[PDB]
Amino acid sequence: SGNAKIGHPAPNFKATAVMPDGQFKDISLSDYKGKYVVFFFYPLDFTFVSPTEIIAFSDRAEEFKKLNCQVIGASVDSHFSHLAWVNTPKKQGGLGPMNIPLVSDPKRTIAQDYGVLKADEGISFRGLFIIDDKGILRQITVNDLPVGRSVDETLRLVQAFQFTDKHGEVC
Amino acid sequence: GNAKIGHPAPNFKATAVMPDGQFKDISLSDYKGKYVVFFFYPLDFTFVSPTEIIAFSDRAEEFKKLNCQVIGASVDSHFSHLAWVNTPKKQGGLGPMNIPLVSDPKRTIAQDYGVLKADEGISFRGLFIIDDKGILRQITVNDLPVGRSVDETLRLVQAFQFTDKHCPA
Ligand SMILES: *C1=C2C(=CC(=O)C(O)=C2C)[C@]2(C)CC[C@@]3(C)[C@@H]4C[C@](C)(NC(=O)N[C@@H](CC)C(=O)O)CC[C@]4(C)CC[C@]3(C)C2=C1
Repeated sequence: SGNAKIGHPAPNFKATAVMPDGQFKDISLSDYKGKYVVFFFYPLDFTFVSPTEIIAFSDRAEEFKKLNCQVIGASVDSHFSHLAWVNTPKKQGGLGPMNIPLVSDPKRTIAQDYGVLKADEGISFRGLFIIDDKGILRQITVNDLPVGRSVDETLRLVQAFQFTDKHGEVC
Repeated sequence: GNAKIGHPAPNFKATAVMPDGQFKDISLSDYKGKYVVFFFYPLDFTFVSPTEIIAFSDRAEEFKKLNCQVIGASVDSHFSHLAWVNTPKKQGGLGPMNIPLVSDPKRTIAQDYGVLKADEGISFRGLFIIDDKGILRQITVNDLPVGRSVDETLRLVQAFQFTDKHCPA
């Protein structure tokens, strides 16, 4: 199930995020019209594989910015939980300061809209979605919980979609 | 469709063109006990798909080392698949294959895996990693213009196998 379909508008959302400046902020996917978006879910805060993924995307956010691409992470934890994790230094097992926003999905409706809810557990799988600058979903990636994602592979995909966007442009 | 992470991957029985060039009816369940990479491509005689098919075929031994069977699939007929296999690579053909290519002419396999492009009766570039028990572990779906990476697929297969395992010495 879910409503994430290739070639269709990616499901919009409006949710509280912890922004890179460390403050909250209600943001919507539609805020990022005109930019590509990498939108990725992770199961929950304060775990072992997820911080390595989050820090990798945050550390390399400049490479996405050079592609006019916004990276957004998300999980079902509360926005206070996200902020606590950001405020915990990397040296102590936290995220430390972030270059990307982290969305809170406490009612699980965004995870359900993207088809990545592990219903038996109330957490999301490791879903990653590439959305173009028109808001159209271009790529779906979902990993079972034990195996993380690759920033290199994500950049390869974003670059490839932008390259092919140039043949016979819809106008 | 019915492809859900953590659930049995949808079975199928379909005619494939096999590496030896002959047609055989195969099923996903034929490969229980091994990991499976099952990937869809839109149509034969296209220009992005042959790069992927040839790469998976060329590197099939790297999947064999991981006890992993690679299977490709498209809605085109198995006769079309073999015609492309038999076309010289010099003329844009696939050349001899190390992997089977499944034919999905009824579109039911693509629908079961949730990768049918409904307005155009062909599959998106869906790729599915299925473990040795038949459970779906990974979903990858690309829009038509953008191909997949064998390196990334190998990384994922190996990582699922490692985490499946973890002597307490
Ligand atoms: C190409 C197309 C457009 C829509 C469409 O359906 C189609 O098939 C093609 C090939 C758009 C996206 C529509 C908006 C355009 C034309 C935009 C707008 C404007 C004001 N021109 C028009 O709206 N033309 C309409 C109405 C007179 C028409 O009937 O042709 C100025 C041109 C401009 C800015 C640029 C192109 C496009 C974005 C466009 C192109």
